[PDB]
Amino acid sequence: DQTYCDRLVQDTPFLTGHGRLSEQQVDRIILQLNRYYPQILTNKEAEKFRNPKASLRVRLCDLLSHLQRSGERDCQEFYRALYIHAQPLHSRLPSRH
Repeated sequence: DQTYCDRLVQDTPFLTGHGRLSEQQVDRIILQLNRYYPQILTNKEAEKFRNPKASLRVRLCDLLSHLQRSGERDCQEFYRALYIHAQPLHSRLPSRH
């Protein structure tokens, strides 16, 4: 009976571990969430989460917190984007097993 946002809360510590996602993967995930329908992130949000000056882990933490707070649609789309751009990691998520 887990919702997509339940899954995301469950998966967040795993997803944010160093090495798990690369900058290229996180950047493409952000683009995926901004460039299509539904538009999960605004352009300004997308720029903030891609900002090369902040550590990837901090940006990723902040993105996942943002999606958790934004509801089921946003959490679901994150999982679709993760499948597209980081499939091996997507297959290993705690919430799958």
